[PDB]
Amino acid sequence: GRVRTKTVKKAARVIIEKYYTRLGNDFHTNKRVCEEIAIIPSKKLRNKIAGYVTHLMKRIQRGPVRGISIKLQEEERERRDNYVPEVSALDQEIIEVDPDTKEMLKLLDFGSLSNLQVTQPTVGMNFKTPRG
Amino acid sequence: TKKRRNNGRAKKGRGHVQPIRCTNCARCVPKDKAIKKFVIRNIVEAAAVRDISEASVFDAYVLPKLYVKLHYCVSCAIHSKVVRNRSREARKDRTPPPRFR
Amino acid sequence: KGCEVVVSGKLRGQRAKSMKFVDGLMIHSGDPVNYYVDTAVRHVLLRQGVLGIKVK
Amino acid sequence: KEWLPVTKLGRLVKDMKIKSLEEIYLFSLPIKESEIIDFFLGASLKDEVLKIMPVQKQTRAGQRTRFKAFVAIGDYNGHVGLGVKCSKEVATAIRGAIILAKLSIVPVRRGYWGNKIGKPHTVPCKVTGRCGSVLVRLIPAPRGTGIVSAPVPKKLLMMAGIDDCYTSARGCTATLGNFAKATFDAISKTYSYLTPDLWKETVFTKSPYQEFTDHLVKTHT
Amino acid sequence: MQNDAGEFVDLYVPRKCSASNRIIGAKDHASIQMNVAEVDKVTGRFNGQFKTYAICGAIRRMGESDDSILRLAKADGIVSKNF
Amino acid sequence: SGALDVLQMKEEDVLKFLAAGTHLGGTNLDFQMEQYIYKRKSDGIYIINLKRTWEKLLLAARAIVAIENPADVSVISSRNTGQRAVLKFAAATGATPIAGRFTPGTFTNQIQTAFREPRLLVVTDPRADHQPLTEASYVNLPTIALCNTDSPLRYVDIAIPCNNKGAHSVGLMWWMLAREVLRMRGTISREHPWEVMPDLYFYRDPEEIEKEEQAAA
Amino acid sequence: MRAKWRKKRMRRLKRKRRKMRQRSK
Amino acid sequence: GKCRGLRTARKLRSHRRDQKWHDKQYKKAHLGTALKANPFGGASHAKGIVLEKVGVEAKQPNSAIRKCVRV
Amino acid sequence: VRMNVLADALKSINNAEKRGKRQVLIRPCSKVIVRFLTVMMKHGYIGEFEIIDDHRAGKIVVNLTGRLNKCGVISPRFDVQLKDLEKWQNNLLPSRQFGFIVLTTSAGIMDHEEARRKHTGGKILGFFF
RNA sequence: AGGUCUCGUAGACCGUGCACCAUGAGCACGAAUCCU
RNA sequence: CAGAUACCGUCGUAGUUCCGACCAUAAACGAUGCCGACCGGCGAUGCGGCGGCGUUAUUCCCAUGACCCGCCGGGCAGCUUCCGGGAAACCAAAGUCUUUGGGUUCCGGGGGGAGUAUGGUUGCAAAGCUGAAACUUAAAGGAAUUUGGCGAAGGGCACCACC
Repeated sequence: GRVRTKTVKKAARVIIEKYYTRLGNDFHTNKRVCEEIAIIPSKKLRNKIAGYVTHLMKRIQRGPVRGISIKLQEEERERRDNYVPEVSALDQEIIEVDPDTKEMLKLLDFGSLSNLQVTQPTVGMNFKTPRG
Repeated sequence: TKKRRNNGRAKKGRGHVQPIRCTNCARCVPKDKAIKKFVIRNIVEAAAVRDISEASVFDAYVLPKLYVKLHYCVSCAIHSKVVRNRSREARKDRTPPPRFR
Repeated sequence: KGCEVVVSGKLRGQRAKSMKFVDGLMIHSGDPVNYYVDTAVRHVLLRQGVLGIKVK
Repeated sequence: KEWLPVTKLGRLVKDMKIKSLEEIYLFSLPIKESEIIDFFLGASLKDEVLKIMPVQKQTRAGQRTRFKAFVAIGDYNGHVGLGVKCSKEVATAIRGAIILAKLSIVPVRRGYWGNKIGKPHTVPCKVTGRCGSVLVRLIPAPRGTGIVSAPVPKKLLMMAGIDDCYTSARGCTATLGNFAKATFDAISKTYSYLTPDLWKETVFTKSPYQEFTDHLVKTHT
Repeated sequence: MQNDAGEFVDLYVPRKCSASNRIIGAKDHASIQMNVAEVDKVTGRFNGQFKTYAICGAIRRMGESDDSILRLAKADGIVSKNF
Repeated sequence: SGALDVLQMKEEDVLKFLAAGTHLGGTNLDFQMEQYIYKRKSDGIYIINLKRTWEKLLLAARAIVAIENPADVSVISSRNTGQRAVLKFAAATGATPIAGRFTPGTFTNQIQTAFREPRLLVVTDPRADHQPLTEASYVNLPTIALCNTDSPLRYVDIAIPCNNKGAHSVGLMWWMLAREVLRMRGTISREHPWEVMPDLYFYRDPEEIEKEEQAAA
Repeated sequence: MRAKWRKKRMRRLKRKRRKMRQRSK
Repeated sequence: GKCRGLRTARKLRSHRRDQKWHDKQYKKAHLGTALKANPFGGASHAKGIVLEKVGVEAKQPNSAIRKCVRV
Repeated sequence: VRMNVLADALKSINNAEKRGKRQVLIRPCSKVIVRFLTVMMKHGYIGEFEIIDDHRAGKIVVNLTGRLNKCGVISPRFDVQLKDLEKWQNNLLPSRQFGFIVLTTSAGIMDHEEARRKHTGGKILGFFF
């Protein structure tokens, strides 16, 4: 079997996190990059780290990874969490409401609002799944 | 020590139940204690159903099924791989194994 | 970086025993055990017998 | 050898903003640095080992023995504590028990037997503590009686500052750990009991975390 | 708490739970002390006053503490009486 | 909490309640929730009283603004319904957020890197977040929770009755909580609408994200 | 030995001693 | 106790007497059989003539014999 | 069956005191229960209570406060003299600074201090502290 | 008028007990704190 | 099978069935006496009663049956719980117990001898009830953890294992 240990995976993960722009999909190019940006005592460890960096690059090219915190794969998350629409989806010209909710709003503070319309209650009072 | 909340059976306010006989065995086991298994099967398996259907007078004929109820004693049921032992915290699970297939 | 001391002998009794004091970091296998740890074995001549020293 | 507090309570005590552990006990805050109490109570905090009890675990290659240490801590005019720690060696277990005992000490209160003259000397009421099968009762005594107990609750009551007590024990008292924890839980219950000496409406003073938050936000992040 | 001469011999006076009138112990870490802010009567802004309540750990672990805080706020006048 | 005339629930807030589906709850009823229920109806849906929800929201806002260090309020949401809402709440009021995977040992283990020791705690669900509730017991630390009609009440202090299942209602509670805290603190005027949009606190499935990206520019 | 067969052997000893006593009258 | 009535003293005394007789040390200390089987006859010391000497052996933990006489 | 109404009443009061309730519903009342509750009122352990008057046997609703530790009833009514009260003081009370013994004297239902003041003794009822 | 209705095909729960299978000589074990 | 007056297989007497007369014995176990009061929640279930939208015994009405949503009382039970208890397993009672007293019946004082001797009593008999002592012994037991070994179960491995 060929399963990478935790040292190779941690080294490749911090290499992907910390030096991301000067990388690529070629094994020899990021092999030389990992040769110069870090100190690896042996050569088999260098080749295994470079191979996992290539695999992680191919994985990043398809989507995000929950071990990696680079700059480029975020801030579209930030723009996605900060885009603001026009239509509120709560400021509606008509809103359906239940009759007991209408009577509850009658008692609370109001007599009549020009936004609500009332729907009929259900004629069947079945709501529970048959379990027994 | 006491192993179960019940006593390995389903008797709560009775004191006596009628006994039944095992099917793999001949032990006189009480009716609510014995592990019961209602199994339904076809007369033919999935391999011979095509051979029965190709040699049938009636086209689009429904194959009958076989209905039998099995009564097992405790040692007979655990030795025939019907029920096995489980963990102390998992012994209180009441739901059967899932009917995925 | 870390050390261990092993003293084996008839430590307070007729039957011998051994006490091991391990804390820190100590590698055991491979080529880097040759040039990272330093092993010395010594013998102590007391009035009751021989006591050994293993330090690394 | 220096103090680097990891909690804001320890930093606040080190910054001389908390006068004593009175308000710490009043606000019922947990103490997680054992040297806060060592700062508040210094040379007046004596200790001695109650019993070293060996425990063993059976493995494939014999028994792995371990030593468990019991130590009593406390000043002779107030607070008292108890700590249990087990390790491979004896000295490591004893020092860990010392740290764990000094980490968790409780205040005791003293009352009178009849008239309220002089300083308080005895247990104010009848308190009981139980753990395992052991029951320990503390009964008030007149002045000059002394402690009528087994030696381990006697030394715990002398290190707690109580001069007079009547006791009555029930259960397997041969186990020293359960007996010591039982009398510790008995003597710790002297403040959970409601007496008519304090029925007036208390006022809730401000917590140190509210009072010194401007100091805390500057001294630490 | 006192003697014949008149001074106090208890080293501290412990708190009592405002919902159950039980003494909060020194090692009872489940007990809380919540401060509730008082508001200005005209503008509606926090001025600097507090309303304090202490609940013991037994009431909090029983699950009947939120109605205790609601009742204390009703009796203090924080939560309106009609509710 | 709502006893004054300036602290009344206005016209638009009732419309936000009726459009976000706050007033209706789950099927089962917890016995601690008998007083925060108006009545029951057909198909097994309990009606949450909106005025008592307003009173509890004002009480929780008072408890939040009562302390003077805004970083000492810790807000935890571990379910996907309130991930971005508690982040926008912490960005608005200055609180400290936890969004998913609350590690068991922040409030108790003193040697961890994530050792947090706050003064007030806000959580969005008492049932799914059972881990901060029991961890809040070992220190003297109150807890404010957004509670449903079937959520169990244990180790909670201010229970705001709401529908914590839909993302719209949860975002609406976090937005009005930030609004009321900023109004009590004095940053936001009480009569001018500071309302930016309520949808900045709303969670949505990613399928709607590519749907909106395809339908928009 | 279980108590059942020790009780059976005890009852057999009762029968033997009773027979010997009643025949040694 | 079990009987807690105001007029329950004969029953308590009879039950305590029965449970006192149903004991061990009170049972040997109040019949005449345990003192009659005693060769001293309720005495601290006794005299007699030695007939012979016997070497009685020890139990299974230890290996020795005990020098003894018969009186 | 129901044989000691006062023991049942103090048992329900003690159970609801340990539970933490603020109001206790005693179903059967008696004059002895009224005097016991009046003594517990006058010594400041319980609050302001009621008598729910129906035409069979009244009910009593007691407003509770958190000052009560235990309420017990000694059964049966042992006769106690003035020289035998101190024995009960040491083996029934938790302390000498507080705690009271309710006993039935010929001058009325009262505590042990008023019994020593009026120089009389009677039968035991119970205790509270 | 079109002439293979639409979307992928766990579609193994063949089954039952299972030859004879006994015994083990004992000597060989000691429970712990702190620095000048 | 070394032996097999045992497990296994073929026969097979009393017995197994009913009537009439006997004994009063079970792990007759919820291994947990009876009456009464109090202390959390939830979903179902059997009976009786009460209330309410709807469907059906074919289209209208009423009552009865059958479904649905709830309440009340008694009963067999279930899930969860820092109520509380306990040596723990566990118990909503085995809780309300050194903060010890609601009323009442039976019964146990280390392990063997021993349910044995003797006496009385019941029965046709087998046997049932009552029930010792001498002597001997430093342990016998209850709950739970770790290892270990199962002709116990579930996953994998090894040419010092096999095919």
